[PDB]
Amino acid sequence: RCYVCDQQTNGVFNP
Amino acid sequence: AKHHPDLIFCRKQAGVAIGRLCEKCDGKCVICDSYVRPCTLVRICDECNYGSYQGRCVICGGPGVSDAYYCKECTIQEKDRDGCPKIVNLGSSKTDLFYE
Amino acid sequence: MFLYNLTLQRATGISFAIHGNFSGTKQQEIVVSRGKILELLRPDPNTGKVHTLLTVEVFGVIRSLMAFRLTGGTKDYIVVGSDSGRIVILEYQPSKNMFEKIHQETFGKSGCRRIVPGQFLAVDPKGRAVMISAIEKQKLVYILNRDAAARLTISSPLEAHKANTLVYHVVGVDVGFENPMFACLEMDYEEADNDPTGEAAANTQQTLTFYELDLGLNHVVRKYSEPLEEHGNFLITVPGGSDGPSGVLICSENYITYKNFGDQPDIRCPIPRRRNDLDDPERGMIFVCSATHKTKSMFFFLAQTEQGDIFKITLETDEDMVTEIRLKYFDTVPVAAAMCVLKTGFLFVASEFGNHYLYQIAHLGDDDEEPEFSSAMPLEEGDTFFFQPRPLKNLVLVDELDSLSPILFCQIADLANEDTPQLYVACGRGPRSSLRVLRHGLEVSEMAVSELPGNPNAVWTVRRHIEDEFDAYIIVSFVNATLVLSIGETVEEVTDSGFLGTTPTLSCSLLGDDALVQVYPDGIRHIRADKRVNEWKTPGKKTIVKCAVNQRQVVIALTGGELVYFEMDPSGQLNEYTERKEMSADVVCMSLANVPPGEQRSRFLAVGLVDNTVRIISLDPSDCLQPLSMQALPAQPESLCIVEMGGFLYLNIGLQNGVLLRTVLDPVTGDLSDTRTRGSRPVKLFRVRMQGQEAVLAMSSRSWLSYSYQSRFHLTPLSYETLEFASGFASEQCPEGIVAISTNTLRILALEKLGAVFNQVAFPLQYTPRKFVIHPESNNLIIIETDHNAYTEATKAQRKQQMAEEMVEAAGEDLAAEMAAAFLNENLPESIFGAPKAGNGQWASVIRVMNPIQGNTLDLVQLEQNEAAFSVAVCRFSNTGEDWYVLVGVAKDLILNPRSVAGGFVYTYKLVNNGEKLEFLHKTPVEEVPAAIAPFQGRVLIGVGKLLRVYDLGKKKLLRKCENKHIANYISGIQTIGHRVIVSDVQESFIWVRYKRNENQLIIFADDTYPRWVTTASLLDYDTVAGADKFGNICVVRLPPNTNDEVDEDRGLLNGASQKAEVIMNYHVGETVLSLQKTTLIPGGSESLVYTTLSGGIGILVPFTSHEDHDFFQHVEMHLRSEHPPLCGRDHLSFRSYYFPVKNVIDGDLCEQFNSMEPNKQKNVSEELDRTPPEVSKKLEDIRTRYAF
RNA sequence: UUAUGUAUUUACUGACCU
Ligand SMILES: [Zn+2]
Ligand SMILES: [Zn+2]
Ligand SMILES: [Zn+2]
Repeated sequence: RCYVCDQQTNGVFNP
Repeated sequence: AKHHPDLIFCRKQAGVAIGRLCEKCDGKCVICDSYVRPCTLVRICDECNYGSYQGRCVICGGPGVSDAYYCKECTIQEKDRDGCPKIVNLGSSKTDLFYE
Repeated sequence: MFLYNLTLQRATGISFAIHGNFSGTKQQEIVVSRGKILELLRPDPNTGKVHTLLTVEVFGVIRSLMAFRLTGGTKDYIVVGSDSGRIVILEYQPSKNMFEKIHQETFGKSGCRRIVPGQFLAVDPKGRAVMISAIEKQKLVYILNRDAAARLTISSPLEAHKANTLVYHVVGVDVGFENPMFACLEMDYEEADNDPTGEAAANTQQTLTFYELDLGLNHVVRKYSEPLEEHGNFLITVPGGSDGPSGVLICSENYITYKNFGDQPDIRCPIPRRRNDLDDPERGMIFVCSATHKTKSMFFFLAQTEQGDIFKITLETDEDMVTEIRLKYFDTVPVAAAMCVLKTGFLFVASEFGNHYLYQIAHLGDDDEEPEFSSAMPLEEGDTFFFQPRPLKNLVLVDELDSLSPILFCQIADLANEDTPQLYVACGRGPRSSLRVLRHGLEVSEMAVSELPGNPNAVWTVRRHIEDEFDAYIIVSFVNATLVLSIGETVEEVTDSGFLGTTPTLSCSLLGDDALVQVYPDGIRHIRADKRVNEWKTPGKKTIVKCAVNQRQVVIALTGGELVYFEMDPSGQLNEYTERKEMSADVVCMSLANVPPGEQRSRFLAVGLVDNTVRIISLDPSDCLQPLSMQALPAQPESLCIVEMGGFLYLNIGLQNGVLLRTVLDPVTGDLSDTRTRGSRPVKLFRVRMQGQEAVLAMSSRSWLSYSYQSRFHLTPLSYETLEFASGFASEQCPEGIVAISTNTLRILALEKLGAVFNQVAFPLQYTPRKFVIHPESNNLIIIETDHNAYTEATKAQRKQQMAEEMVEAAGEDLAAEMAAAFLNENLPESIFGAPKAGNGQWASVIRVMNPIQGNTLDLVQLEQNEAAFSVAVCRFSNTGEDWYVLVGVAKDLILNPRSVAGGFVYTYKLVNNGEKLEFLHKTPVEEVPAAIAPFQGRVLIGVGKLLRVYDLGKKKLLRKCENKHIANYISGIQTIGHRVIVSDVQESFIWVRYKRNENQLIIFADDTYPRWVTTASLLDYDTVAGADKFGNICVVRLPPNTNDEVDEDRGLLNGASQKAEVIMNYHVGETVLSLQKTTLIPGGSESLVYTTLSGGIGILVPFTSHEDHDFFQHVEMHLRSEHPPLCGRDHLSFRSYYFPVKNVIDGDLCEQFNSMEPNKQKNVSEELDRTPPEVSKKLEDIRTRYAF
């Protein structure tokens, strides 16, 4: 999960 | 109503005619007779909606303004699935007060 | 404590079935009611199968259902009358694929009452009025019209009240643009209840009554009222006006009668019984179905007696008046609730128990050979017109639609050593009964076999052109063999074909028109008719890794990475791009997919890397070899796939353990990775084509097909083994399919039943199977079969021999003893022609030991004539050693109404050797039917019925050791956790009983306050008991935290025990739950209570983990009761609180209709939830993913 | 000491009412 608010990235990562 | 115990309802088969309430009684439920949580429209029979009696108040018999409703507490008790709730007789109130 | 209902395989038994042009086209559709479910079925005429188009849960009981056509109309509206006090008229919108509720009118209080209408529903055949009527006192007529927007309108309900009046049926009398009339079989009973002499209620015959609606005077009047010299049960409309002699046929016991008022004399035709069928001591014969048909020349009726003998009733009238009616034995099918004969010549029968069928009508009319008789021929001495039953002549079976109703007993067991468990089900009533084994997979049926030696790695499927179906070749390689087999007959190893290149091959495809690309060590082939190969693939050295092909465009790699395209010319041969990236190595997989348009590149690249990463790159010539959006994966992908499945490009990676499903769109890539799991061997994802579209067969320890069936993404497994590879297939040997082997053989497969969830496999039985047990050593099923009104076959043989005796005795001088012998040796299949019915109080019963693998009768033990089994247990006693025993509770001369048993027995059997046979041991008597046997502490416990007795083996008979007599009305269930006994009364509830070791006592120490009518039960904790009842509910009774067991033994508390147990859920299901079992349906999942109802349905009750899940789904369904009301008007909170108020159960079948609203409603609910509708659908299918299927 | 029948105030109820 993320660093800012521990949101589920769910594998999704984009520019 | 619940307040005047001698008022009798019409209780015939509910048609397609939507009930109406006067300006003095807007927001009143018809059976439990309160103000909150209106959930179900009023359908009144064809004899109690004929000609001169169209758009007339369910309770007062005054000129109707808004549509009538049952509470949620009348709905979930299924007090809307009995007859039409058109109060028929005018008895012992707003008659002697007219004579006073 | 806090549970959640889900239906897995929803109900399949059909109560009502109607047909008509519901779509609005020329073709017709069936609308059936599964009781609580309302479904639309299309009888696909060219292929003959039956496809479901829609299935909604109305959350009521559809008490009656009938379609009507508006006057001068195309579409038929469905009309539903239910337990709500509501008539509701539905229209099937084909565009949005849902039932639009047209109107909904309230007329009385709800629930299946006696006074308010809803039970019987008749409609005028022209489509101008509709009458909805109760079983007593009151009827209603609505007047339907259409107003200027071509829109349906409903008047106020006309009233047809008649006090003290039963109604057996009601029907629409056809009068062609006249005042509509309705006919009904009434009965007035006030003098039947005023006279205590009893005979006044014995001569109180029915009345056919006609209600005529004066459209000019806007009220309903009793027009005609004529009595009946027998009791009719239901009526049939006769078409009239210009088409026929307008009236009503009246079906009755042993008669059919045309009555029509005014001038027609009453025409009687006695119903043809069979020749000498052995089911009648004294029993009459009624009809059960009508099935009118209007073939645009004449009209006929496919009536049906209660055995299944369809009759072709035709009215042949010389005047405008009727003259005489006549009928003949049309055919025989299993007994149906409803029939819908279809224009285009189909006949749909909905068997109320077992499977439904669709027949093609082969010889309609059938006016050629058969001995038909009539009404007005002077035949006397009773019926006197018989018929010999025969197999099919007029119908041919086309489709067998499947059903589990009635699920009588069920087990979750893993007897076949598979990973996932299995559902062992008892099913069916009568000779059509079956044990049915259900798995989670799909119907993987093999049509052809080959035996490919070595150890092949992979297979590919390729055609001549894009336009054919024969699929001219099929290539199979491991390291060095190409073996590109001919696909058709004589499939065997190939020489150098018209498409073959070299031996060590690694891929193939059709690139051009007939131009193939096949890839190997010196990879590039390009072969259409000439082997026009151009095999470069040498950047100095590297020549083998990672093919990834499409139909127009290629991307292949070498050791390295992002590399060559190697396209072609649209008028000519191959070429390349010399723009490379060369990508420090990191490659395990690549995959792509190509679009049906595209005069351009027209695809997207996805590559999977050795490092914990994948990568999507758009390789359009502007922005080529430039990465577009990034990744995340835990371990290694080993597989990739891109697919489109709807009518968003669904990126399916797979890693070596789990699989995903993204939602990559074409310019922008919002991925949204759906997750699921697959030993855990690395998965392999292979795009195949089913039903008209394509899907991914992702393969692992077991295979998994991930197909989008009406946009639902069924990720269902396969029933076969592991197969290690897959590819598509097409041939005329089998039209589509999957050739899918990397291990030592070769299989051509077909995935036939593709919509459903479970794999039915049936093992046929003789009678109604009550319950069965499981021999845990050397897993075998031990079934008791029992049927009231049925002969055991010793009496069948004796009755047949007796029939032969009186047929050769009744004046045989003049002769034919051929008739008796031919009668004796021609045995009709009772599953086909219906079992004979042995009067009353007779009871056939057998005991069957059966393999649950092959389903063969490993042992069969009949019983005597009235001695009926009711309870069975296998056990192992303590005083004797290891050896098994079988206890069978039997009753004798039971007669079941009014209930008068003649005392029962308990047979004891030994079950030698491995369990394959069953030796008699002894026969103990007992004075009331022992309906419950339960092993406990090396002994058994027998509920005699009000009497609970411990027992133990003796060599002469069973020996009691204790007894209790304070347990109430009648025992029906005994279950034990060890040191405690749960005694299920048949009327009150669960009664906790303690058994002592020092003494032998049976002390009642807790009961429940509610009367419940418990049918079955199951233990969940040491305290809690979940049970279910006859009416439909499910209760869970948890003992209070104190309830000390130590009670040694006069007042009770409320005429009962003292520690009153208490209830921690009540929930209504609408069907009688007959089997509750605590289990875990998927390994890696969790425990969930599994109920299998009586109407075929199968559901689960699932606990919630935390209060955030409970509170979330509670607010979800609390919003859905508002935004998405049920179809009948039946209020969902007051359907689930039907008998007892609901408690701590969230109806997830309302919740899983969040995925069925229009996205305006979905956005309203989701922002009212402060989530998004894909987030809610993820959160909502997580629970079904976790606990179940 | 429960209790009646009445003459009879005082309190209290019904979102009672122009
Ligand atoms: Zn109210
Ligand atoms: Zn009225
Ligand atoms: Zn008013």
